[PDB]
Amino acid sequence: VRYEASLRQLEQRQLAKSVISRVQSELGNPKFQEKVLQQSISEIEQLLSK
Amino acid sequence: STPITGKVTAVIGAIVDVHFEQSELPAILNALEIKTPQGKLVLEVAQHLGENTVRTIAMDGTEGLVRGEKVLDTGGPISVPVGRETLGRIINVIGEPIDERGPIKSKLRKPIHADPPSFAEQSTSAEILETGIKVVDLLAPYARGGKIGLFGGAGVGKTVFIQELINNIAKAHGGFSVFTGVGERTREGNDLYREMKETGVINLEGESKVALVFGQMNEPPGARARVALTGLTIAEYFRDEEGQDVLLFIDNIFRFTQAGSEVSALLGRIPSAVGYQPTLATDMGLLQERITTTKKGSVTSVQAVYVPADDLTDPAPATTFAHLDATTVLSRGISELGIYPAVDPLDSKSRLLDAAVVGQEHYDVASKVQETLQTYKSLQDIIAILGMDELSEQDKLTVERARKIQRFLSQPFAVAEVFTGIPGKLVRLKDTVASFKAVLEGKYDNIPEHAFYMVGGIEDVVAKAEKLAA
Amino acid sequence: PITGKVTAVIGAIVDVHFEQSELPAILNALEIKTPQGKLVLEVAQHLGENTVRTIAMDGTEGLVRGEKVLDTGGPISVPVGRETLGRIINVIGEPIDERGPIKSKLRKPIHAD
Amino acid sequence: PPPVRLFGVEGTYATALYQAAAKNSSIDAAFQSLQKVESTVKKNPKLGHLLLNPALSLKDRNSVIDAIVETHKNLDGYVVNLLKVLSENNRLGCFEKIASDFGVLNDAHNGLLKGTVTSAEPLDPKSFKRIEKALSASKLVGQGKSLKLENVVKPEIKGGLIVELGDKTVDLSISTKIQKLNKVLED
Amino acid sequence: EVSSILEERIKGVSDEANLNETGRVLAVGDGIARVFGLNNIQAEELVEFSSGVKGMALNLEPGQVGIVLFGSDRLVKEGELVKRTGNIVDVPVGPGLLGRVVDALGNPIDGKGPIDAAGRSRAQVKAPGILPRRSVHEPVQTGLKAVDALVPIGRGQRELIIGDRQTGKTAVALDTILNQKRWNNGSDESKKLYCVYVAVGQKRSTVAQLVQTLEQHDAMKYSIIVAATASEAAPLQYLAPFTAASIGEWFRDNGKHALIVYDDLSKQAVAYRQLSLLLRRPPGREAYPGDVFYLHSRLLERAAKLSEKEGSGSLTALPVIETQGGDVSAYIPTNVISITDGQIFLEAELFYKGIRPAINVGLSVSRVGSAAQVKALKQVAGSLKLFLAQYREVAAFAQSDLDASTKQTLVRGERLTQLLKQNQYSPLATEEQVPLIYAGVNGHLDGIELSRIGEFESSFLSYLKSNHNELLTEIREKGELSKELLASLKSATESFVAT
Amino acid sequence: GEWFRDNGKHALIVYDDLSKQAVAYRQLSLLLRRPPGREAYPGDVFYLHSRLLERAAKLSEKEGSGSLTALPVIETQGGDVSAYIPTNVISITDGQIFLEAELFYKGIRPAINVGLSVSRVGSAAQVKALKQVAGSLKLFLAQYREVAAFAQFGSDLDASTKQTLVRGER
Amino acid sequence: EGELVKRTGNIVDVPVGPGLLGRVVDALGNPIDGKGPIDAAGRSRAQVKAPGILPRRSVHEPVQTGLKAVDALVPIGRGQRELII
Amino acid sequence: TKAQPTEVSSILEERIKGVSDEANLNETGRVLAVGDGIARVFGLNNIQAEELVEFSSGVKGMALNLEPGQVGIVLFGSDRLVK
Repeated sequence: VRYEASLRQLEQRQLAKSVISRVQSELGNPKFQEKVLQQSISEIEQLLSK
Repeated sequence: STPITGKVTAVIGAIVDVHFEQSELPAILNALEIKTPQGKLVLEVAQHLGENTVRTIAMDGTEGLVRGEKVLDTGGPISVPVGRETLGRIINVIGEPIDERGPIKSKLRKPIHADPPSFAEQSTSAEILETGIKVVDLLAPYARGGKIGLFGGAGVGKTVFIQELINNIAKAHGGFSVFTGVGERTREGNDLYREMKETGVINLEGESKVALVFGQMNEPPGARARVALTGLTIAEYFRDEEGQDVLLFIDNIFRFTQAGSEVSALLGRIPSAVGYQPTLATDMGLLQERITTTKKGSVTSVQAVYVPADDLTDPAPATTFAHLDATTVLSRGISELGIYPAVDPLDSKSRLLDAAVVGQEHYDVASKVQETLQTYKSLQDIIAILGMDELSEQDKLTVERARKIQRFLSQPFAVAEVFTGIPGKLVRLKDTVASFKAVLEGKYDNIPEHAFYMVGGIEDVVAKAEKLAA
Repeated sequence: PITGKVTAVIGAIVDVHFEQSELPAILNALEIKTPQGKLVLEVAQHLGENTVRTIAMDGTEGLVRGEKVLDTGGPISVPVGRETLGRIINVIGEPIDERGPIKSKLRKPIHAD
Repeated sequence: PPPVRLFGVEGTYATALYQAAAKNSSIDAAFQSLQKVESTVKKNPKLGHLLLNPALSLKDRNSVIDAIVETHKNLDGYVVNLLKVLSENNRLGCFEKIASDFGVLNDAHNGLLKGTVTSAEPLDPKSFKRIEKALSASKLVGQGKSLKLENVVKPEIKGGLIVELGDKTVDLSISTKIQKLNKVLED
Repeated sequence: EVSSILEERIKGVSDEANLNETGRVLAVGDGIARVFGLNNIQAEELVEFSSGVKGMALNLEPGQVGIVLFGSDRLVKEGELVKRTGNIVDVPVGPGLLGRVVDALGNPIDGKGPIDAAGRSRAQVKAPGILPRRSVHEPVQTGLKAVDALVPIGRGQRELIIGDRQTGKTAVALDTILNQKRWNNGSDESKKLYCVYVAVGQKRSTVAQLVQTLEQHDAMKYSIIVAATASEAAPLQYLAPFTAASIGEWFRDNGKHALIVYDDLSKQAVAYRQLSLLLRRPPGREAYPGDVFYLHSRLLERAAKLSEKEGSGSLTALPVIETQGGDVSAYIPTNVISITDGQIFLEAELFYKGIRPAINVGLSVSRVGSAAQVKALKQVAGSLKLFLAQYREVAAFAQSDLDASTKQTLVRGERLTQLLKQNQYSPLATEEQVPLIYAGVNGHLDGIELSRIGEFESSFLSYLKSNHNELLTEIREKGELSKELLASLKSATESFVAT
Repeated sequence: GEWFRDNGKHALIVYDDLSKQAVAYRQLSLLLRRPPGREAYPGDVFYLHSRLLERAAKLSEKEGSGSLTALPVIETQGGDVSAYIPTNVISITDGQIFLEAELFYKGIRPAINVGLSVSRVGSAAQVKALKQVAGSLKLFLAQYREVAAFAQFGSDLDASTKQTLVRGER
Repeated sequence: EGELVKRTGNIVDVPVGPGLLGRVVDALGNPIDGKGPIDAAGRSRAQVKAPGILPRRSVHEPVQTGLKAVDALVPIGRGQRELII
Repeated sequence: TKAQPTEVSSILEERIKGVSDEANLNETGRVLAVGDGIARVFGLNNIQAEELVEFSSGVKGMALNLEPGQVGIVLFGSDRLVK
């Protein structure tokens, strides 16, 4: 019963390291170029709104 | 190797400053390893002094260090290995075996610092340990998941008391235990290794029902500070992951305070009150708060404390005095009177002592015992100057009962087969309440005082009455 | 008009940096306009380099290092007269008896020989 | 009278220099020559490393100064008095510190801001222009003091960018957001 | 599920560091980040780091502002941006905190969710003036017989609770709270004292025992526990009573009454010591900060009985100081003793001697005392002070051949002492305090055997409850003991005493 | 000493007086401007003394029997072990052999303060014969101490106390 | 002042050996009683770490001081550490 | 690098400005930081040890610590008049 409850909690931490793997994918992809360009233009927009 | 290469800049003892280069700067509490002909010097990062120059505390020895020496970053608080097989290993401060049973089999590794668990996690204790030791059982019963505290000075064989506890509570208990020795003697280390190899608590064939972490006083002060944290995490693995109940044991926690005081001074933090570290409170707090009865496991710490010159008003014992659940003071004087246990009964109280909680009957009996003893101690002064002639018949009866009770408490222990030869008297709590009740009722006030001395329960007291009789 | 900017607020020990040839004297009284009304600082040192070190009389909360200061030019001058008979006045010399504003004709320095 | 107090530690030197050369209005000349002698001193690393080393005496420092005034044929005698001062004060290690600080005071007097568009990667000139337009347009920098922006590449910022100047930053680094994301998905 | 957590992160989007001032750590050691930047920064402003750590800015040094971290060192590392929250320390205040265990920041550690608090008001706020206070005239009843008569406690009043370590110091406090449930149940907000227990440096396990006991005694529904636990950081611990006071101010300001128990200021002192030492500010006498007097006094003067133009309200307070083995001389005790108006001094010998809870009323004093006391209780308790006084003197004449007068005193005194024993975690009502004391006063308990004092007490109460519940109701409602009521009461006492 | 210990031979090292070692390290620390601990003795003196002292050992008998035995000597200045150097040493050692000056004058020279002479670790090294005989020597003396205090008030003493008193005196 | 120092390059070490038996020696291991020239048996280094738990065996070898009170009341064995205070 | 009593900004400002003291300030001083009833004065280099100095406050003082960059007079009198 104890590990049965535990596995539900553990699963989220298992899924956490998979986000990290997906992070390695994002920063490798030309999401690294294109979404950084998106951040740049968005930041331009934020700074323009000041 | 690591881009995070640092060059030593100043060896000022334990304080060793390292000069990490640009764009690389280990976070506070990291662990640096420096390749040396002394293995890996482990440095605990404790400050950044800016310009990518950190100030770290050494754990291991600092002799033979050459400035500008490349420093690899292992990062984060020193991570030991934890696992099912850690039981039956004696483990040094840096998490490496010191019983030459080869490398500890790592299931998981964890950092030695771990965050205290939140209010939500805490579960309210109520379980009552029964040590089978009369003074403990009657006059200050222990509780499972507790934070028992063995305040005493030196000389009271603090380790000996714990050894009795391991023999009784540990052997009886099904859960594992962790014996942690902070800054203790290699004489004691060798004795403990031998003693628990003998008692089979350490059973080298198969596993042991205990793990050991011997940190000794020759180890440099930095290591002395951070041995406690290490031991705690091993217990956490049992508590959490293996879902066990752990009987933690630590020895002697004054060494933990003392160690921290030294490296506070070395860190340049000007010594606070009575030369104790300004971070004494928070360091104590971190240790105690980490220990708790989580839903995954109940951990019962027993922490030895050395009370310098029997002044517990000294800030280091006094600060600890608040932080611990079930205090006992083992007074030298009472030991000298020949009463073993050396516990001073009017100076030994536990949180679990609440009337109905420990049994209304138990409480009332113990209250009567306490009053009887307290009267006796006060009346000793009257006897001293005035004489025993000014004590009434009622007072005299209370005194006679107290003298009998005082030595009824005296009972032998298994670990003073070694000291003496008498085999210990494991007297159950229920039996003790009854046995003490009988005395108060005066049913065995027809038994000589010395036939109460250094013996077990009421049945035994009657038997020793027969022994003196013939 | 002697003016200075607050250049430290370590505790209630407030160091004020005053502009050139506008240096106070030891025991002078400074008044910093605050959203607390005023804060009265008394110059108890010269830290040199056109800076002084002063002590505070009123609270320290909300100080921003920069705050303009006006220097009265000497020890706090507290109202005096038979008008001051029966007036509870706090240290700055202002009613805490709340019998309205000061009615006293003259005010006089707190330090004297 | 410094534009902004860059209190002490070579900025006491910078302050002193600034007002002294401000009253002679020979700050550009001073700065340029100071920069020039420093550049060629750094590019004379024989005593551009040993300049830093504090082995030098009063007397040995004095002979270093003599070599230095061969290296630059004058330009502001207050910085030649600065050389004397530094040798006498027996520290020349932070020499460039004074120069940098003096540069800040000088170009503050001129009214120039120097910002940075730190990013993971080097950025587009279009981006530079857009940010420059945005900054001048914003009431935050309504000019009166110019804009220089230096895009720098720092891999440490793992995605996103951070614009910095005037203690006003716009930080859209993805790395920080990622840290909080990782943390929140532990349950 | 996984979705809710991810959606929470998505809710957590919004970015731009557009802040007039940011900071950059220069070096961070000892939890004292020294930041370059933050040119504009209010004094003791809350600042939020890159690591989300919160801090206060005790030292504003000319070139660098030495932030003090409320969070863990490990996360922080040099250079990191330090966003400026722009708000001096303030904590939510409002009616939501009733039956809520909150930590220093206000975050519920009992997880009863976001506070229903209607404002955030600063941690330190200047104390009520001369005219914002009216003289005390409303007593509070702790349900401890000795305290209520021997050491009468008003409302908006601060009396010390200075005594020996872990002798159930917290227990002495908790008993008062229990009697406040009875009054709490009653109407009129003056009678509704919304108690606040300020658990300072207390481990979460200990506070868990408190929380459950409070829940058991249903106290949570007016109780507030401001918690700065042992684990909680030294800034949080330092600001914990100050923060707590502000919560009290909301109730007080609304004209209501409440009781705030600061437990224990001794550990607060240690935290301030830790802060001072780490900020290198010289530590005062006995290595405890010099202006600790100023801090503690400021805190303790924010407890007061406000004037009627200030809405007739109060914040009663009961600070707890832990003696260093009964040392009442020591810089922190001496200072606090000076600040406080009243003291309660628990005596260890008495604890051992079975007066549990133990109070020594010789060393308890009230400097406001009987000015606020139940009128009924005044009538039947002048004698008691004097009787006990004599009992103290003839205590040491109790060691053979004794004069009848002394022996008579001794008998009356011993019975009284037994009567004044308190059974922990059982409070009492004034309408039942007065009969018991009346009996003793009339010396009708002189005859009652010592062993039977205990038995007598409860029996007398039941006898009164069945037979003379008219008397009890009269005592309760009149609040004064009429001669006719005292006549009848004496008769009742005699009748019960006879059996 | 280690050459003997290593060689498998038994030896004894008397360290008289370590208290002056502390003064020396104090001088060094204060002239190397490293923060000075309590009583101005260095802020790492415990480490110095502890590392020094634990070297003495009854070597493992897989590695032979050479035992260096140590006797530290801390000459208490006033007699007050709350002093930093005395506190430190007390923790380090397996036993303490408190001596009393008054008892020296009283004629128990060598003077042993037997009340404060303790061995935390306790006894097991001492001749078996001598162990048998001195079994109740401790009890007699302890009783003598209590009895002697009572005796000097000149208060009436029962014969049992005077058996103790007489025995104790001898 | 301004003097040159040439690094010896050797960590602190002492001549050790049973050759010092019956002789007084100073710190640098030169006989200050001047009983012959240095007789020893090797050199060793000043700091040497203590024998471990495994390199320890239990003490069971008495050693007696000849003072009855000392022998009786405090135990002295070969490997013991006893503080004379 | 480090802080010295000759790195004081007013002193420093004269030196950079190539101002020659001219021994005027080797026999006259100008007061610097003041308070704690002792003042640190710049110059007075021809001062005799334990001389009496006269301030412009009128207060007189005895030079105690003659230091290379400052001389530390001790004020025989109130600091109120001194600046």
